[PDB]
Amino acid sequence: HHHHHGSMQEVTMWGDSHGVAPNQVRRTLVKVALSESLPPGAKQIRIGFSLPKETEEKVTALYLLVSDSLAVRDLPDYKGRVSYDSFPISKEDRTTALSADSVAGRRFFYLAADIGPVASFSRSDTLTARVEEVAVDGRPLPLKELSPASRRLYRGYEALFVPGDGGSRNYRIPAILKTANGTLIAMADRRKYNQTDLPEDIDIVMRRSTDGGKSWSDPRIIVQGEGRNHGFGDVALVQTQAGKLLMIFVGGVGLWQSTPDRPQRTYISESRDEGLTWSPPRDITHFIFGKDCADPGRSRWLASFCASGQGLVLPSGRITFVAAIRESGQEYVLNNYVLYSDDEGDTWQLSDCAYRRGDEAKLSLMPDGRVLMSIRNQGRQESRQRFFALSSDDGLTWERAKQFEGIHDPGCNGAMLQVKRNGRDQVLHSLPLGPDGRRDGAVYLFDHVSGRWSAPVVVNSGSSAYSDMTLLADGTIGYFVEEGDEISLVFIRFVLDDLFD
Repeated sequence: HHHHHGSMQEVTMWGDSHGVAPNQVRRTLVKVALSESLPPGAKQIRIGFSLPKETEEKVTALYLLVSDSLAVRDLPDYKGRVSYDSFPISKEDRTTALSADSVAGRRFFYLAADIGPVASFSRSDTLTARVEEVAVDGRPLPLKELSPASRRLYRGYEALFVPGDGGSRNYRIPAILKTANGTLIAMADRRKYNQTDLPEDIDIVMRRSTDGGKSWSDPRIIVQGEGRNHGFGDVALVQTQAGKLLMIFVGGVGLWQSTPDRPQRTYISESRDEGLTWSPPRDITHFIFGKDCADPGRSRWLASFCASGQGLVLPSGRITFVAAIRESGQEYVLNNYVLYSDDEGDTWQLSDCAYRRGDEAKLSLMPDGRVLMSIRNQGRQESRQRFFALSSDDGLTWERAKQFEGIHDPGCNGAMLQVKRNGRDQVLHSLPLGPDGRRDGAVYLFDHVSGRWSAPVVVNSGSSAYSDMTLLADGTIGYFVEEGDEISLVFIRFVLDDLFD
């Protein structure tokens, strides 16, 4: 019901549940939106709030931020693209007021905090606050609460690619690599004009860290899209046994538009200096499929792409990525084959078929030397579970491995890590929890000996999609995930006990 005796200002508020890390500045705890500007006759807005002792103990300062923009992420994540004023509050106070002139017509208010240096990082190590009152010239307004605040502390948490960064509207498709020397390489689709895939015009962008993810270089475009049907994306990364970094990606038309005579092409580029410089992209499509393929039985295949994220370099030195290949123009179906090189990338071959009606697939090395492959469930097949397969000949031949099944896949890319926990060999697997949607990015542990999956632990609640993972030299896990409906690519660091103990 809407009344007809004047204008009705409405107040909406959201508690924040993005992760945080020690020493971060101006982290949003609660956002408040007015439905309209303060009336011209207004003089002051007062905001009262609650903040428990445990959160107060973990912050060094509080602020009221005021912006003309209603932003999804912490305001410094937009690097000045969101303009805001910052009004300090003693961390002991529970109310604050601003003149209407200071507010200057703006509608969006952020209760924010500087995070202190300490944390235990346990599941219970979370920050919260609540806005309790919003009053204009002493008159309280009814508050519409849409979410509670709960920000979990992680050993590291940083949005590496945020919509607008560098002038790119959007970002998707995370890939992370740790080199033998400890360098971290983070790549992404720089989705410059919107969030859609090829044949849209897309670049590949990179950031590097030489201090374990504490700080990151300015983003660099390393492969520039040149127009619709001429973009590049879907990066996967390895480091070869010789030490060179190898990135594989696709470019051109979209997957379902690719044909044998006009393919969406697969390229590789290498770095011999920890990701500083990269070789001009080399087209390797002819090793895989299409009119230039020397295997006549693959010359009529239509499309191929390797799963974004990471490949796998075997102890022998064989370099592997799983391709998802379209063999027929009649159907929207893909089959998986391992794309591999035994000569440091000079030439490439295909395994026997690893999975029928597959999709983006990933490899990891079992403790006994076998290769485990994890296949995305496309089209809600069977019981909507993640699919698995095993190879005992270093990836040449495959058999379905139903014993690894037991986790739901809403239909999304994810990653695995082989880990040892309390003396047991286990596989960590990242996926959205769903169910049946891109929501709540989670990790699970599979115990090799019992054949049982753990309960999931949600790393990032809310909208969540592709994830990649790497082991850092000191045993911490780096988790690189698509957060939000308008995606930011976020790098989170934790140890397993932080999530499962």
